[PDB]
Amino acid sequence: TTTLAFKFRHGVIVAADSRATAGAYIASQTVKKVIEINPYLLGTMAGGAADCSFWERLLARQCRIYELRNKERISVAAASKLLANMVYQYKGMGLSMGTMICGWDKRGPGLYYVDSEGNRISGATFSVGSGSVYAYGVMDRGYSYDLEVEQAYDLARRAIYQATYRDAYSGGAVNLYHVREDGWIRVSSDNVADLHEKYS
Amino acid sequence: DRGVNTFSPEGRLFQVEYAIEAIKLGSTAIGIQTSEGVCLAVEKRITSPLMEPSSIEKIVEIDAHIGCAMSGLIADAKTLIDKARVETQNHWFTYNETMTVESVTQAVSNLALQFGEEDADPGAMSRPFGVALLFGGVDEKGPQLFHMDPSGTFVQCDARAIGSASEGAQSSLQEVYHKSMTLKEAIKSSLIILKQVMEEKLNATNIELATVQPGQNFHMFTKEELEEVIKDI
Amino acid sequence: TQNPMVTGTSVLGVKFEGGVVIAADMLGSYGSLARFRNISRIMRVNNSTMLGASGDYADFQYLKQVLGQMVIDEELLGDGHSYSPRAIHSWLTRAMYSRRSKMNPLWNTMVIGGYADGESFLGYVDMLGVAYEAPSLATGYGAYLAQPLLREVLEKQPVLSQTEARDLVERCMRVLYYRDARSYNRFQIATVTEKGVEIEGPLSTETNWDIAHMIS
Amino acid sequence: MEYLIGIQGPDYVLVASDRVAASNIVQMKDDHDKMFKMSEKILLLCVGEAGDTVQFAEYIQKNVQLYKMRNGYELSPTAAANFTRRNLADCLRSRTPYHVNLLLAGYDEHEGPALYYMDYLAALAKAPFAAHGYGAFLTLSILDRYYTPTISRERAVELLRKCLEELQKRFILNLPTFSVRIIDKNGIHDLDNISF
Amino acid sequence: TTIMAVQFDGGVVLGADSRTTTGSYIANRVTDKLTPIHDRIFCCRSGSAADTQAVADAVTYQLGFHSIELNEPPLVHTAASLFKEMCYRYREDLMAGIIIAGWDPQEGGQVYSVPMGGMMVRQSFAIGGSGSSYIYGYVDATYREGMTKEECLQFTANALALAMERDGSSGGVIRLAAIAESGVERQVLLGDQIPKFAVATL
Amino acid sequence: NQYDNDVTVWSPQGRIHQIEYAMEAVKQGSATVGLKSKTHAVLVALKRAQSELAAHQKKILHVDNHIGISIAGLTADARLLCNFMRQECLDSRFVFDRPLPVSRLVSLIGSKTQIPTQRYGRRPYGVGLLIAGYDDMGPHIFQTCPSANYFDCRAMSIGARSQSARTYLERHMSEFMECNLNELVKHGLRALRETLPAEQDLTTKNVSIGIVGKDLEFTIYDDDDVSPFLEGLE
Amino acid sequence: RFSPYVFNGGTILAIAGEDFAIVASDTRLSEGFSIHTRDSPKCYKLTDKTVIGCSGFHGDCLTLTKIIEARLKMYKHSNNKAMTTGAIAAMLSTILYSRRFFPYYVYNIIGGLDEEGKGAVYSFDPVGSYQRDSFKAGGSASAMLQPLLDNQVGFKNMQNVEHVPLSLDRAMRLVKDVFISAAERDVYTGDALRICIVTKEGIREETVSLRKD
Amino acid sequence: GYDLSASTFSPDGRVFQVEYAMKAVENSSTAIGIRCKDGVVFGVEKLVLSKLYEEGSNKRLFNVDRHVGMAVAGLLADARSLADIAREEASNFRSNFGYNIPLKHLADRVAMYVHAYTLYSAVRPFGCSFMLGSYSVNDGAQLYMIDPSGVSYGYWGCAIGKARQAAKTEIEKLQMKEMTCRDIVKEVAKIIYIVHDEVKDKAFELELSWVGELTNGRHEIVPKDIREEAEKYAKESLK
Amino acid sequence: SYDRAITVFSPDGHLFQVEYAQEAVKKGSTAVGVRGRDIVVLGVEKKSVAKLQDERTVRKICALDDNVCMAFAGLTADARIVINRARVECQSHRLTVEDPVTVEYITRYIASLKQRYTQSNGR
Ligand SMILES: *[C@@](O)([C@H](CC(C)C)NC(=O)[C@H](CO)NC(=O)CCCCC(C)C)[C@@](C)(O)CO
Ligand SMILES: *[C@@](O)([C@H](CC(C)C)NC(=O)[C@H](CO)NC(=O)CCCCC(C)C)[C@@](C)(O)CO
Ligand SMILES: [Cl-]
Ligand SMILES: [Cl-]
Ligand SMILES: [Cl-]
Ligand SMILES: [Cl-]
Ligand SMILES: [Cl-]
Ligand SMILES: [Cl-]
Ligand SMILES: [Cl-]
Ligand SMILES: [Cl-]
Ligand SMILES: [Cl-]
Ligand SMILES: [Cl-]
Ligand SMILES: [Cl-]
Ligand SMILES: [Cl-]
Ligand SMILES: [Cl-]
Ligand SMILES: [Cl-]
Ligand SMILES: [Cl-]
Ligand SMILES: [Cl-]
Ligand SMILES: [Cl-]
Ligand SMILES: [Cl-]
Ligand SMILES: [K+]
Ligand SMILES: [K+]
Ligand SMILES: [Mg+2]
Ligand SMILES: [Mg+2]
Ligand SMILES: [Mg+2]
Repeated sequence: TTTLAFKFRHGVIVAADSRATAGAYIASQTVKKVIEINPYLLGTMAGGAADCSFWERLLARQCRIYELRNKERISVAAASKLLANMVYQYKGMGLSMGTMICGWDKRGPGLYYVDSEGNRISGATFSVGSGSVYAYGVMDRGYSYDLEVEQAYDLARRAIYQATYRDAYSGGAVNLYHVREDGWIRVSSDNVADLHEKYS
Repeated sequence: DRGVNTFSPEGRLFQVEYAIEAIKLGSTAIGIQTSEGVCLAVEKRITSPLMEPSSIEKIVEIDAHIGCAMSGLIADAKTLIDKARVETQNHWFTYNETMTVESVTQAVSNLALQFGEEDADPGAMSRPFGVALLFGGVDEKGPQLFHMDPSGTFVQCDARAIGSASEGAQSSLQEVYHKSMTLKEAIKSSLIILKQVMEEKLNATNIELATVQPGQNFHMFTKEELEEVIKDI
Repeated sequence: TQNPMVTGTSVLGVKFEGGVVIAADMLGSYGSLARFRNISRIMRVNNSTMLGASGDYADFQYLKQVLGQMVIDEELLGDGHSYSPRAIHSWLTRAMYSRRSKMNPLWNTMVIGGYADGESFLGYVDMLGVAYEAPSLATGYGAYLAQPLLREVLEKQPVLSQTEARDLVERCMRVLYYRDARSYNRFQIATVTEKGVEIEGPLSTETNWDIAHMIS
Repeated sequence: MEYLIGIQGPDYVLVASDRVAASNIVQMKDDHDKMFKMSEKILLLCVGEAGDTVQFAEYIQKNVQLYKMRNGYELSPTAAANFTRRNLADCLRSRTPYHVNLLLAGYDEHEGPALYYMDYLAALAKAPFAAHGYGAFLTLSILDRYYTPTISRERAVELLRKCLEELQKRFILNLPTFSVRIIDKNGIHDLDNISF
Repeated sequence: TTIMAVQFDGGVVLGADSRTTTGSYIANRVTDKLTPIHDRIFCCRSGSAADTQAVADAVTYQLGFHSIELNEPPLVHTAASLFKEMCYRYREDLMAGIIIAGWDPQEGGQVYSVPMGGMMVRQSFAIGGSGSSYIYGYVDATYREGMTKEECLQFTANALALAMERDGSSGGVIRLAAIAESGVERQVLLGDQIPKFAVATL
Repeated sequence: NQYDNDVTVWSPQGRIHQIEYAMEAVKQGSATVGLKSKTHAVLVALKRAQSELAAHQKKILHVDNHIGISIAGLTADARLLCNFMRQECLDSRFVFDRPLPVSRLVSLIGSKTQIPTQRYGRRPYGVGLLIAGYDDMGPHIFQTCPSANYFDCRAMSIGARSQSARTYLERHMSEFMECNLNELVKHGLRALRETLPAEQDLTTKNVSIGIVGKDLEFTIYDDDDVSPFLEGLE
Repeated sequence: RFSPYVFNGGTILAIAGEDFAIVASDTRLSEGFSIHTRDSPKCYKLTDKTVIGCSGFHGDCLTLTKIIEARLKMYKHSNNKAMTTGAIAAMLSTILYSRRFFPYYVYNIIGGLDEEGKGAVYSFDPVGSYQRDSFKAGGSASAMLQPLLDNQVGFKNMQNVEHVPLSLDRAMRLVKDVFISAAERDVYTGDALRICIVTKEGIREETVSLRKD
Repeated sequence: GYDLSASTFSPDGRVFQVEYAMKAVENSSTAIGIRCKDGVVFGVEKLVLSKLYEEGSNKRLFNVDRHVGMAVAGLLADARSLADIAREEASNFRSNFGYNIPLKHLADRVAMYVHAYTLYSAVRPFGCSFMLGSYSVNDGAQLYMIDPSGVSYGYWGCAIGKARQAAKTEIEKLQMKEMTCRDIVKEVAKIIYIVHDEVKDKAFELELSWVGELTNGRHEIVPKDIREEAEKYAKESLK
Repeated sequence: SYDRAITVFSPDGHLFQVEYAQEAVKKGSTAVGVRGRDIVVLGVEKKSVAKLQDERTVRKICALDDNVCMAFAGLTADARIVINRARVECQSHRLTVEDPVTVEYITRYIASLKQRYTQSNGR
């Protein structure tokens, strides 16, 4: 798995590969690792697939209850905190989860890293998963808060691509999302084999 | 004085009968089911011009496809509404599908006779809920309106009024309802009826109105949209 | 049971036209010691059903107590319904699975035989809740030494007579006595038909030791 | 890996903490804050195991704030330190121990400045200066060498900077920036980050 | 430990060595391992001294109460069942190999084994404890159907003496008990009274 | 009077007024009829509608493939008891892989419903059931009461004006065992129709039907699906 | 160390068509180096529109299928309609996760019709991770089956071929071929192949003989 | 008032709630038991309150263990609850002690459970009386009766319900110590017909069961043909 | 534990305990609130005067959190329980949401606490 996200002038970019593995067996090349929590909030999945899917689906349930009870959208801070408080109780029991909670609320673009070890942190850019080290290198050398929208899409796509190249455990397709002030949009799905053709 | 689970000689639970009488102290609410959607309309019953009318909420969203109108002891309705919300979200979580209006109503109705003072937990429910509810929504059966009262009896209705003037309002509903009636006709009819039965002069701030349609999610009418419908009425 | 103590070896079973036969030796071993040499490892459950158990004998006695009491409870009602062999096999699967899932197994492998409504029933349940049905079964070393002979006969002739099934079981018991170091040459044969359940024993196989003089 | 330091002078306490959140071989955040405001004149600096650190500190913080709301006035630094200690020690042998190391800095109207050191076992010590983390091994002797009890706040910031420069020179970890705050009669003040 | 019991027509004979060990130290050289559970029901104890004492005390209590309630002497089979229930239920926490023997008016002399693990089986005669390994052959060759009380006592004393000679973990004196309708007769064989069989010198 | 508020208080005549009062809840429900032949068990129920614009209350409920019920009395008590029945049936299939015999399920109801009649501050169940089932002993109709008593029936009716239905069923019960399914359901409908005011008739809006038998899992017929059974009451 | 698990073998397969689903499995039940029985299918009918294939630890397969059966009836009782294929899949995910810390040692594949009448396949890991697939192999020989299906149904690594819709007849031929190939190499796969075909008309059954060694 | 709780004595030392429960038994139709040379026979006058009921409905005779029958009068839901208590007690006894519960001990254990419901405002007394019958070679024939107060005694002959006294006076005419179960069934049927008030309650079924040497110590329904012969004998004897 | 049903319905749909609780409020000191444009004001009557009272110790206006306060009328001991419960809840909200409560949030909380004490055994 490789997933990344970053905040910039025009919101937050979110991207992932689509591979799943069981040991060295490739179990799938078509996994959706970006989950739609609501129309203005996405979660990303790295680590144990059942663990990420279950706990992010439960997060989605809780955010929706919150919205019905309070008559307003949950903030990115509060959503990431709910997730952290849920998993904290299970530390040491073998959950494996690394997620980015990505939205736009009253404080503007929002991005939090949350994991099964108990970490919860806000920041400008993150990458998570076995391929993250490779994605960080390319993302870091191209990132700017003032990236134009199309340049931001190019960077995210290229960083995941390069991770799929070096990391045996990442591959398939690169799926890209953009969180904007009025909601997230799905921007593209590009098979890594087609990107290979293009970048050479 | 007798216990809360005592039957009368006619085979009714005193507490439930008394809770049903509390519904008559509530403001009037109306529900109408058409093939184009359901509408819910309720009298706010403003008691001072200093009160903020938007703080009276007698129609609530349960989920995107389900609304609920209430009458009686409104504070009692909060735990029922929250149970409805939690149940529809649980059903979504578990089954990845929307819960039917009938199923939501059933889940809530199973709370109804769960009161008493020597079966249950250290401070469980001491009495029934003094509330009646209209659940209006859309599922794969199409548009649907269900009524529930403090006995835990629930039933589908084509049109139904509850609260103080429900006799009255129910009679006018028999007169105007027809199976092929449009939603816009149903909306007008329910405001005409509220207008008759209300003690105050009806206007765009002392009523609430909501719809659910096959196309479209739960929608509370704004002041401006109520004013438009009020012109004809 | 975490650690089995007195144990029984193989149980065999085979379907025949009009019934089922099961067989088991009469030995409770304590490690290698042939300690209790006259114990029955077969239970009549009710008129249509019988059970044979390998593994821990105390755990078998517990199951016999529980299952015996369940049949009695049912007979008290006098209502025209009885547990079928399939129902008893189902119950047993649940009980073993449940005890496995508490990390406290009943340390047994069982063979349930029955006859009800014109159909022979033969089912297996192990200590983990692995259960299935088949035309012949054999637990323990019987799975290696007896089951190959049972299945080879059944392939040439899937429908056996009672006397053919009985002779085949005796041949398997002989092999087990030759080759299983926890076996014993005193066994019971139980049969279920239309008429009910009959348990015969103590029985012995003839043996041949001519090969003792064929070494030089 | 996490560094905390405190230096108490005559009428103030100066504190600093690194701003790195790390994971495996990478810094994942370079502007991390390890300080928690408990009250107008109290900071709790908390490091240790992920999850435990924030969970523990925020629980203490909410309860210190609750005490204020219930009573109309704040806990003293010393009372807050002992409260913190009671909670940590009570959890030590429970099903939910918290693996955290702390400094508590404060200023009391009547007692003046205070700096308290606590380890994960919940031993509590008052000190004129202190530090936590592997970086403490390289900086405590620099503090022993140059600290005096009448040290002015300027010189405390210079002394602090000597410690932080020593980590740049000699420590194997990349800790390039630090949060710095001071507490005195007028509350908690943010100073400029010290960065390399 | 070596323990033994034998059925005859009208009663039972029980026997035990008298050695309690920790490792290879003898903590009691004259232990009484035959404990009365009711007027005509005894148990022979092997395994953990703590466990078998606790269990025997508990069964004595249960059987006593049961007996007063029914207003009748208890069945030997009932005593064995109570041992079995406790030894089976707590099989993971006990180290107990028990023989229950006695007399009742309904079934006469009876011997039951409750070995470790908590199974229960009636037998003509039973042996247990670690020393019993060394006398399986002896008892199998010497047992005869229809032995008198006096023959059961000799058979028991002989078996126990042989076990005690070979098993480091058994020894001391031989305690015997005979139980019948008329009551319980206990005795001790010591020193020169213990049956003797030469060491086979050249 | 001093004897009628607590289910734990015997009257000086050896009666328990709270149980008798609970039975009035069933006598005031809308009528339902149950009957059987050699091969099928049928339930027929009149549904009461609050207003002209209400659906009509469900009266017939699925319990398992081989068992269904018709209710009279407090609806919330009916659901609680129906959920207990469903769970007992599921348990039996889970454990034994076979249907729970109908007479055993009814025993479980008797035992469950008796308990609150003997404890202070509890109340009887205010519901009566007709139970239709099919098992190895053939078709069954059972009746359960708030007293926790139950009855094995050739046919039965409970609820308002059910005396008329019972009189019809006695009159024709020698015919039931040999009836084909259509004949048997017709008999159920004619019995139920005796409970109605002279003006009013059986319609597709007010009749609900439940059927189970040798070849047929428990099935509920409502609205347009009852029309085949109502036409030819000739 | 009592182990509460044992591996009992079994290979499963499901394929989604435009108006059909196939679910297939071998019928061998094994343990260690032995065969328990040659006639133990791994497919279970859930509704008229949905079949589930289960392999792994047989004790868990049996338990889990009985749980699913009870839950389908509970749903039908509370909601007044049969569970859809998608809703069964979502529910199974939660049942598996409820044993996250003592898992069901079961590989599950659901095959059925979705609400538009189209073929649907859902595949699961033991703790309830799942997704919709076009086709999927599971169990003992899955690594042997999956690549050929990738190639022949997915058209992967092929140039100059029309991506035509999968006919039932070709899907059937593929299913038999891959199990025959698996029976050559996986010691656990053998005896017979059981195939269930789900269409709007119902569920029908074919069986094909495999090698018995 | 002094009669509302089983935890309140009246000024004369009575517990009226227990007396009221006894009145429920005394309103019920009659059940009898008779011990004889080789067993125990039970008979019940079972009032048929509707012709719509199946033959067999609302049995008042139960098997509580394979060797133990139970015959009841009073509130039938209470009686069934007690039969379940008796069954659990017999089952638990077999599990714990390893043999069939002796009748007397079973009677005493269930009687103490009945008795526990006569002390408290929290619960009410059982509205039922019941007989327990068994036979074995070792213990012979035994017949016990237990009432709502929890008193338990053994009997040669016993009757409960509304024609109790009339039944007892007929039972006293039999030399039951010297008769067999096969002889006694006819006399049980006869006595039920005698005490049945054919004017006041119109229709009844005779229910018969027995346990004895002839059933090998198993409690069983009397076979249909023997019941019909006993009824025919009883009816013609009424003449 | 004491499980008596205390608040029950009476004929005509009344909850008498609740009506009697409202009588308690009506005998409390007057309290008034006005919502300004960018200020909010609370004022309350009296209660006793009494020269020997320490004034600080009997205020009827109370901070719940930094951005929320309340006044009450009725039983002052009861009010102290409600106030402390609401103060705890304001700190949970900050803890789990990282924003201060809205006034409506804490109101809704206090109201549902009150509602629960009209429908729970023993209270
Ligand atoms: C990813 O972290 C990936 C993310 C996940 C959301 C798909 N994780 C996995 O693939 C994990 C790695 O162990 N695999 C599973 O949870 C089991 C998946 C299905 C197995 C079959 C038996 C159905 C990466 C980097 O680990 C992917 O390689
Ligand atoms: C016996 O089994 C004997 C029987 C016992 C009931 C007296 N068992 C023992 O002596 C056992 C060890 O097996 N010893 C104890 O339980 C220790 C008691 C005292 C402990 C302290 C001294 C530490 C034989 C064969 O084991 C006797 O050797
Ligand atoms: Cl994809
Ligand atoms: Cl919430
Ligand atoms: Cl952060
Ligand atoms: Cl990963
Ligand atoms: Cl109303
Ligand atoms: Cl033996
Ligand atoms: Cl047997
Ligand atoms: Cl000892
Ligand atoms: Cl042993
Ligand atoms: Cl032993
Ligand atoms: Cl020993
Ligand atoms: Cl010694
Ligand atoms: Cl009704
Ligand atoms: Cl009702
Ligand atoms: Cl009744
Ligand atoms: Cl009725
Ligand atoms: Cl009487
Ligand atoms: Cl509360
Ligand atoms: K020795
Ligand atoms: K193979
Ligand atoms: Mg921890
Ligand atoms: Mg111990
Ligand atoms: Mg082979």
